[PDB]
Amino acid sequence: MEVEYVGETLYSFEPDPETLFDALLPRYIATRVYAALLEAAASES
Amino acid sequence: LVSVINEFKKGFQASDGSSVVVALDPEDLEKESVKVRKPAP
Amino acid sequence: DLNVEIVAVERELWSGPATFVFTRTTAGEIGILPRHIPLVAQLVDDAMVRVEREGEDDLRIAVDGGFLSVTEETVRILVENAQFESEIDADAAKEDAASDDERTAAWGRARLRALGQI
Amino acid sequence: YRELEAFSDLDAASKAQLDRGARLVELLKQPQYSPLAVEEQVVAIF
Amino acid sequence: ATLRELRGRIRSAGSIKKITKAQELIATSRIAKAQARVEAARPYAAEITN
Amino acid sequence: PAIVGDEHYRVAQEVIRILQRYKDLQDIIAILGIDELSEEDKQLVNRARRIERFLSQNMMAAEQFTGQPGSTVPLKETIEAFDKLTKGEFDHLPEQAFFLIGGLDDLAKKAESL
Amino acid sequence: FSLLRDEGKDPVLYVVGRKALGYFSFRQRTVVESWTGFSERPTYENAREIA
Repeated sequence: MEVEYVGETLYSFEPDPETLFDALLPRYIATRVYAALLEAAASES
Repeated sequence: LVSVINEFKKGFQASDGSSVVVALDPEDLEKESVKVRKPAP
Repeated sequence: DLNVEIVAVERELWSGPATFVFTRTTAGEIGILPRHIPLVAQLVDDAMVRVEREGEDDLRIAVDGGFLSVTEETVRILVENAQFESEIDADAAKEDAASDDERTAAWGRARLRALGQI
Repeated sequence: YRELEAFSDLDAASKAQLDRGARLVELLKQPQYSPLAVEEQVVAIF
Repeated sequence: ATLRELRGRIRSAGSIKKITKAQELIATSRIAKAQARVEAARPYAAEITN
Repeated sequence: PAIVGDEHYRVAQEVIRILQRYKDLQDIIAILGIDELSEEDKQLVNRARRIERFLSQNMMAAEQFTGQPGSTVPLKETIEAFDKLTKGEFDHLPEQAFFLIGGLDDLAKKAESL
Repeated sequence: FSLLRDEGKDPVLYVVGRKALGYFSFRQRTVVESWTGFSERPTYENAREIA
C-alpha cells in the first residue's frame, strides 16, 4: 500500500501505535478483499 | 497378443512424446493507500 | 451511559446504550465508563466483552480477533466474528479447546469466557 | 399457479399461490368410475 | 418428419424460455440481496479505515 | 398523425408506452413484489394502473346489468383527459375513482364521492 | 499480466471461482492456490483465508 498525506485530544494507543498498526494492516487487507468479493458477487448477479 | 501389445506400448510415442505404458494502463490500475493527517513531509 | 456498537465485518451486529464495557485488551483487562478517554486497543485473541446496561442484564459477547475504539461519545468494538451469549453452545466451545489449531482453541476459549465456565 | 410453476425466494403471496395451486391441482384429480354427487364436489372444492 | 421436428424444437425452446425467464427474475432478487450485503459491510470498512 | 392529427397520435402513443412499461413490470411486481421496484417504477406503475382503469367506461349496454346509465365522451375531451392522466395530474386521486365513468366531470364527481 | 511483463515481473496466479480455473487450466498457466464454491455468497471466512 502507498501513503497519502493530508494536512488536517490526542488518541491513546494500547499498547503502542506500532503493534496496533502491524496487527491492523493485515486486517485492513482482509476487509478490502472481502469488499472486493462482495462487489464481484453483486456484479455477477 | 496381450503381451505383444504391452511390450509394443514401451516403444510408442504420443503426439507430445508422453509414454503410453500403463498491457493494462498503469493509470487505470487503482492503488490502495493509507490516509494520514500529516503535513507533507 | 455510553453508546456501544458491536460491528462485525459482514454486518453491523449490535448498537445501544450501556453503563459499563468490560473487555481484555492485549496488555490486560480494561473497563470503559461513560467519559473514558479516547483510546484504540486490540482485544486479546480469545477476548470477551461484557456490556452492562441500565435496566437490562449483562451482555456477554465472544469476540474473534476484534478491536476496541473509545471515542469522545461512543465505544466501537470491531469483530471478525462476534457471538452473543444466547447463541453459544457449551459442547462445541469446550471441544474446540486444546485443539491443534490455535485460532480454533482461541475461539473456544472466547466462547467459554462468554458463557462463564472460563 | 401455472404462471409460477417455473419457480422459493418469492413474495409471501407468490409462495401462497404456488402452494394453493399445488393443492388445487391435487384436488381436481379423480379415480376412474368414481363420479361425485354435486354436493360432494361442492364440499371438496370448498 | 420436418413438422414433427419443428414441433419438438418449439417445445424445447418454450422450456428454455421459461427457465431463462425464471432465472432472470431470481437473479433480479439476488442483485438486491448482494447490494444489501455490500451496504451491511460498508460501516465496518469505513470505521476500520478511520 | 395524418388522419387523427398530431395531438391525438401523441396522447395515444404516450398511453401505449406507459401501458407497455407497466405490462413489462407486471411480472416483477407479481413475483418479487412492488417494493423491489424503484420509486420511478412505482410511480409509473401507479400512473399506468390509473390509465388502464380510466380506459374502462360505463357503457350504455351495461345499464341492464347495473343501475347507472352509459356515458358518451367527445373525442377531444378523451384526448385531453388522457393527456393529463399521462402527465400525472390525477395520481393523488384514488384508483377506484377511475372505474366505469366517462369524462373529466365524472372523474371529479367520483373524486368527491371517495 | 501483459502490464507486469512490461515491468519485467512474472505474475503469480491465485484464483477464486471455477471458471477462471478452467480458463487457466486450458492455457496451462499454473494456479498457486484456488478457492471455489462461495462466489455467489462469499463470507468473511473465505476473504480472511484468501488475504
